[PDB]
Amino acid sequence: MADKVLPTIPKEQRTRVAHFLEKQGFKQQALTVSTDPEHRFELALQLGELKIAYQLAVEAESEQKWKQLAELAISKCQFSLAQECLHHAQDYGGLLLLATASGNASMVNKLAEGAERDGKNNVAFMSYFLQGKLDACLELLIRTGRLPEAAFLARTYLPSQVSRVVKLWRENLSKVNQKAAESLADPTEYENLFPGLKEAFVVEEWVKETHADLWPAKQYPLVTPNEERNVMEEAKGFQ
Amino acid sequence: KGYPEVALHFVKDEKTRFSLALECGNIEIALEAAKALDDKNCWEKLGEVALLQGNHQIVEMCYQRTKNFDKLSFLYLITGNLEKLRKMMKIAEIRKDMSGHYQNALYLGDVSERVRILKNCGQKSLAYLSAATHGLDEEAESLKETFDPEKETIPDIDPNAKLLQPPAPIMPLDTNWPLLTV
Repeated sequence: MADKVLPTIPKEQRTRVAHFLEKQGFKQQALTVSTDPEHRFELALQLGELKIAYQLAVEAESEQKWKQLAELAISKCQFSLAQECLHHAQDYGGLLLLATASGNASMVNKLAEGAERDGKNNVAFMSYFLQGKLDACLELLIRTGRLPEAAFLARTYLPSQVSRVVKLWRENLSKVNQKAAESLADPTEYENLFPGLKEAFVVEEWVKETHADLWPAKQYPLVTPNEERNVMEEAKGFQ
Repeated sequence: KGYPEVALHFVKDEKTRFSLALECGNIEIALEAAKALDDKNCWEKLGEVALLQGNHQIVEMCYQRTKNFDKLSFLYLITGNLEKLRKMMKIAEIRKDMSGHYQNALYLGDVSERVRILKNCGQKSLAYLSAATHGLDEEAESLKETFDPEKETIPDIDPNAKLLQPPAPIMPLDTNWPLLTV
């Protein structure tokens, strides 16, 4: 009966009543009448026509929508898309949590790009590492003035930037003269670098490694490939 | 200043001494001073500075009370050895967490965090994503089913980034770092 009336209601009317309908709990039906982007939106949150919600979003026109929505999407476990929205949002933090949990390089490159974006030094490093990229970690340091720290990495996992880098750090120190403050040596004397001969470089292990990076470590797994990184690793690594 | 030999002719209270400890940079006096400092910030700058001047063997301690725990952890993972971080991991995991477990996992393969993690999540989702490769996707499914599952779509993420790097023989780690005033 009402439907005959329905033509003979418009804009705003629909809204009020929609709220009534919503009160009725005739959410779907409430959806059908739906009439305000906001109105549609909130209801949409309740409702979850997911795709449908997207169309309403269309171009959302507010990350806040995406943020709100992201939580919702994620709940529905409509991730493929969620990723698209979140990505669309480029809302890195939550998105990272998923991406990381299954794992992914690709995410990492784009993200790397992002990593560059973020404005505090630390996250970006994990990324660089995570990717496996000393190089990236070290380059990053150059901008931030992480210098003592950069040396440790450069030493540990040797890109022998310890030599290069140390000179520069030392130079800062140098600026701030005093001989102790200057501090000096790479192959020999103070440090014996390559003459010490101990644990962050060489070819053979490295060759084995070269491959290693390429295969999946294995134990028993899924399509989501292996790498391990534990006891075993220590042993071969020494070899 | 001209030498801390100067410091020696005269100087006083730990507070004063401290001032000297910066002014000279008298970090000898600092050491004690530090002990006696406890004006945090004071420290707080200082261990680094101490490092900056030298010795992380010591610096680690300094930082230890300082609650730059993560930082120390970072030092440990930087270096190419495995335990210390793990106890620490225990001892901060044990002190709650929602975004931090991550620290333990990467340099590792295996994590135990997952046992805990699932509890925070408990949607079998995380548990699967994480799970599958030890050849263990399966338990994550068992619960997931039990629930009345809710997964239905996923995004890219197939393990594809390298958790690799650290320190095979020749050209170190650095537990301890040598130097020289020269």
